[PDB]
Amino acid sequence: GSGEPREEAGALGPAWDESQLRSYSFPTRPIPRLSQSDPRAEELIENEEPVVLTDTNLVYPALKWDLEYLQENIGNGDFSVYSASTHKFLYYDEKKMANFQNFKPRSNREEMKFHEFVEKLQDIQQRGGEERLYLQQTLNDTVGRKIVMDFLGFNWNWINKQQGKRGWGQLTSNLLLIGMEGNVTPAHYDEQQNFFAQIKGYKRCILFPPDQFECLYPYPVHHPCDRQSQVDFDNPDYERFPNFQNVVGYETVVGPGDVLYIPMYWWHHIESLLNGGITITVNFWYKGAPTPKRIEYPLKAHQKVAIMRNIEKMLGEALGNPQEVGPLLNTMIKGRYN
Amino acid sequence: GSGEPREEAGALGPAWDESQLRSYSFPTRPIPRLSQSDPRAEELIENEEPVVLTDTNLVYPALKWDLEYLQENIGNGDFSVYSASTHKFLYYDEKKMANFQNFKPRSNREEMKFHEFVEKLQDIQQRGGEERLYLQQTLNDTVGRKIVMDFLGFNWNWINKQQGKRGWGQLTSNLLLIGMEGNVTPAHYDEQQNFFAQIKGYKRCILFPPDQFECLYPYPVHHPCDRQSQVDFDNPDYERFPNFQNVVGYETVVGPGDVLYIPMYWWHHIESLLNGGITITVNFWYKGAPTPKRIEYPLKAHQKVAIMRNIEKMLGEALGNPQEVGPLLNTMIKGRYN
Amino acid sequence: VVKLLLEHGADVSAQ
Amino acid sequence: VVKLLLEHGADVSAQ
Ligand SMILES: O=C(O)CNC(=O)C(=O)O
Ligand SMILES: O=C(O)CNC(=O)C(=O)O
Ligand SMILES: [Zn+2]
Ligand SMILES: [Zn+2]
Repeated sequence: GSGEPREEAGALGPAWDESQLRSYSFPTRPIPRLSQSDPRAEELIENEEPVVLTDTNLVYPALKWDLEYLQENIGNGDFSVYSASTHKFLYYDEKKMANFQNFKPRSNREEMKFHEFVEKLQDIQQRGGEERLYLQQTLNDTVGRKIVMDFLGFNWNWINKQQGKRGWGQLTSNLLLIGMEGNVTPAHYDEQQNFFAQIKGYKRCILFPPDQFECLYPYPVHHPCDRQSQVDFDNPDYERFPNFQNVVGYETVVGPGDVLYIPMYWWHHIESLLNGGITITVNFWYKGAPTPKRIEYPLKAHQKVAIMRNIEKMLGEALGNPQEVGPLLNTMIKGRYN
Repeated sequence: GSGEPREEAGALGPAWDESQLRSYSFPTRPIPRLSQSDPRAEELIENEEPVVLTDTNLVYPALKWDLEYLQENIGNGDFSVYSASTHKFLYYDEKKMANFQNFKPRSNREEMKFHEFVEKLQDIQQRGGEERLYLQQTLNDTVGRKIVMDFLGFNWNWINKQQGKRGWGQLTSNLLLIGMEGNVTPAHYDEQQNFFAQIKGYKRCILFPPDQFECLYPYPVHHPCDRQSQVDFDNPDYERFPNFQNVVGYETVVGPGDVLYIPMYWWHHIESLLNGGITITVNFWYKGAPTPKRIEYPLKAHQKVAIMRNIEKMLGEALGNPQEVGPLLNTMIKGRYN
Repeated sequence: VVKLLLEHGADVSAQ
Repeated sequence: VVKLLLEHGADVSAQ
């Protein structure tokens, strides 16, 4: 798992303990925790393999962030906040919510001001409410002067260098995530390179490599939950998803100042530790490097995923209706390829 | 089936009788037998539905053909002749025989002169041999002067008009087929429009429409038997091909002077009647009409087949190896689309 | 795209 | 062809 709980500086005791981690049916090895100066870490990023960097100072300035400081300086723009009656926040692509009407979301998005979120947070706390929230907002110009000072204080010199070394595309956005303890963003993968910077609280991150596609069972590309796993990690349906019993993960727990590199196309499960208080994180999404001129065989796992994704995309276009993708695909393999 | 056996002119009795037809597990309706002057026949071709035309005079000149006449005038070019130890002649695409080495053909092609074929035919006849032959050769310039007179005598005015009316492409070839009684070309489909002209002997033709794809189970596109059914019509494996129990066919028996229109992408099973003597046929293959500018939805069955075929073609190219088409496709649908 | 998917070969049962 | 199949989107878990 995440190895023995790290000890805080100043003999402040274990940062967190096992009882704070949820229980799952699969085994996991620990993700490496190295210094950005360590050549081994530079080797893991270059080979698009996860690695937790402990000293980057990527978001040094934000480490002082907490609800009061942000409400005070985050500005007056709107902030997306998802609601849930469960600890699981499954993502829903609203634009895709037309292809599937027999579908109803378990997480509602709601725009609101920062002070409204903090207060909404506080009400629940006192009235003993089981309801949960998760703020997920892209950072944009409409933020306070102090926050703009912090942002500019991030270690751009180090990250822009990584950007350069890996050939990545432009930085597409910085997502700010503030969630309640126990909150869980279920397994899924993103089509961008991600430098996950922990600011406040502790988060358990379980990753699975691209070649684990067959064990994770993503929803159909045209479905609102495209890029997410259909497997309930709390109650896995082995009859529908047999290969989930063969899934092996990479795990770790990040805290204030840790930067987790989540390679593009790598599956991730993120959970804010139980009873650890709220959590704050800011991610850095970069477009992947362009496809090389000469294709090398055998193809990489992530490339096959890219292919399967396009097949489903073209088929949905060609048939004129995503609902026909399934029946055509089955007809194509039944008694022919299976 | 093929309706009541037609009666020959001059009270020559039934042309053929039921006992000459093999037995199969599926039901069939009879293909329509109309006059080329009948508007209903023009309606069936326009809607790409089979129809047997009785008066076209398409190959009037060849009706006098028989082994002696051809050996005498067919010329001295080479003639492809397939050998078989069974009554079934499954087609094999030699260029594709590298992607599958765990494969060995049941029909051998052998080049030879026409007189060699006739004599090979005769030897078997006397020595009681169970071995079977099937001559299948494209007609080309290296043929006799008399045969060139016949060919030119075909009813080009009628067929070139059909070519025009349907928007078809150029005539790609004329296949000459001479086979022994009992010979069977198993179910498969061609990517061209076909006007099947019977010259000598009787042939039973069982067709299945394009939408029957799911019940016929064609081999993978990269396999040597691409475009053929994996179902043994004599011993159907219902465990591997369950939907074959839902197959319904269109049937008929053509004789000297009948022209069967086999629409492109329509499945066909051809069998020379048992104990009816050798059979002679000449087909006319035309490229289909180009794809219309505006695509109309819902898509036609044959169009979906075209799509499935391309998917398998691109996937085989993209993965760098046709052997990986299957595993990628299964991985794409297991627990996702099925 | 879809037109390309639509496009067909001209393979026949002839070597 | 294959390069096109290879080409990827940039969809993230963000509405
Ligand atoms: O932080 C979370 O809860 C979820 N984060 C991500 O999915 C991500 O950064 O890609
Ligand atoms: O005549 C035969 O035995 C087989 N003919 C065909 O498959 C055809 O004309 O398309
Ligand atoms: Zn054919
Ligand atoms: Zn993510």
